[PDB]
Amino acid sequence: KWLGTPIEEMRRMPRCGIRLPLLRPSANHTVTIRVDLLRAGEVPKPFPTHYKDLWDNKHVKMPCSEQNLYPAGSRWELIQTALLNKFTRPQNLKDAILKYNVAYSKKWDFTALIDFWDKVLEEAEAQHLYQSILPDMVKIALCLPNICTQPIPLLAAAMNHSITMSQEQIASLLANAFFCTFPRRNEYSSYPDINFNRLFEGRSSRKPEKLKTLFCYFRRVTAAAPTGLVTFTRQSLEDFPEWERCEKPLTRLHVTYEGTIEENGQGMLQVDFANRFVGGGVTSAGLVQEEIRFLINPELIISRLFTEVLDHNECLIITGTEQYSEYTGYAETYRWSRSHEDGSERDDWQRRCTEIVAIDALHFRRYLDQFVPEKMRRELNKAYCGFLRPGVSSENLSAVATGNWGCGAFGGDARLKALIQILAAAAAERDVVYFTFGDSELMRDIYSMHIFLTERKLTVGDVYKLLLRYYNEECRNCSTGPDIKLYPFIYHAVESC
Ligand SMILES: Cn1c(=O)c2c(ncn2Cc2ccc(CC3C(=O)NC(=O)NC3=O)cc2)n(C)c1=O
Repeated sequence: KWLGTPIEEMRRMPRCGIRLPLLRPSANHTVTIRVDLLRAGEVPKPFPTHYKDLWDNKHVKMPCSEQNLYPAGSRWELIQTALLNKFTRPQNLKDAILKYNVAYSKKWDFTALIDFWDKVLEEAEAQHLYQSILPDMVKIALCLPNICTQPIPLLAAAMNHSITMSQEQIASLLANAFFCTFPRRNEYSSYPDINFNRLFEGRSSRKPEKLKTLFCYFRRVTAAAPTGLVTFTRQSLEDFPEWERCEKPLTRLHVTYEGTIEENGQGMLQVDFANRFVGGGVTSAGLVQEEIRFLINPELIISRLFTEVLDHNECLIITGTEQYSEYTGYAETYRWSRSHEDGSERDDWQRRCTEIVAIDALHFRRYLDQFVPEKMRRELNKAYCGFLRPGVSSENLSAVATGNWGCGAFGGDARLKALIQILAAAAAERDVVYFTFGDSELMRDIYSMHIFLTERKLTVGDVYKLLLRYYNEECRNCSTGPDIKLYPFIYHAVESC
């Protein structure tokens, strides 16, 4: 069921972790809670004590700002009046949300919300939804100015910057996104959507499963406030390796066709197969790896409030999100299963020991395009950025938990992408744990190539130069896919030398 290094020999957080420094705000680290009062098992206290507002192009525009206006009245006062009404039928909730979104009263479809409430839920489940969950969501949404008291900077392009906030603050913000209260988000063309209006549209059979997953989270965090923190870090590198000259050896590999990144990769650097707009279609139509992870760990979704579209040299690293739901299936078969009791330990900043990196692979309209050297180097550098932790010893780096990044809809070749990730992890001095989700032949193929290359002592540079040879000798002048596939080429090239 698995091959390579036993997964028990791979490094995992928290045990491999370095001692964290004292949490403190700085020019490159926004911290929205009182660090002097951070205590295990206690709800973090916001800093500052009273709400402070910034309404500009460098920060989130909060719905509770005095500058949030509507024809001139306070839009926040209007939001409060709209949402503080009894809901008893789904049209009530549609009408409430549109009271402060009048310009979208014809554009925004709520069919999936109406159908979930009227045509999917049983009567008692609907009753719990509108008598308990929705009012509790309103109340934490309207509590926003007492909870998120500090302006949140945008993580804009080329910024190296972290935001550390409480799970409770994220809950209040996500409740606002659900009720579609974020102004000017319906100057943000380079940011993902944040308001949930596209979750309410259409008749996809997966919308009830998305809604069940999110309401599971909203029921949990409004019933009992979570006590931990989450860190969002935008990382962009200015210097990338000279891959052809890299003399580093390959690291260890565990590869398996069973298990999942989230369950079996606990304490490891977990890859999110991201869209450059992070989260992809989580609050619209998509439901593959990235969207599933954003639904079962919804605190990931708030990255869309403040994370600008990723450039080629950038990633987003999120530490501390909690798993609230279990699921079955994938894509068209995804179903919400039950609530999840996250058993991850917390670090000395009270963050769950769960580290997720969003890295976006390229979309290849034509299969052979991905073997062009600039396109291979692009993917190597993206993965490297996602894996590198500058100034951390290899002993304190967990293994990378990943799989067929960019394959499927984006057209990536699984065997090439496996090799690219292996090279990037080697250069970042991390081991690899690779999940092939049922593809046992791919498991065997990746293991066999990895052991071949390691037993022959080939460096990262040795391998990269073979990839260039493959392009130049089998791809560049190809007429049709090439006659010879990548791994057969590599075997023949190395063995004949
Ligand atoms: C990353 N990862 C997986 O690869 C995975 C998985 N469970 C099964 N698989 C394998 C797999 C791969 C491709 C498709 C096709 C496809 C579709 O049929 N319909 C769409 O809409 N999109 C699509 O890509 C389905 C299934 N889990 C939990 C996971 O995390």
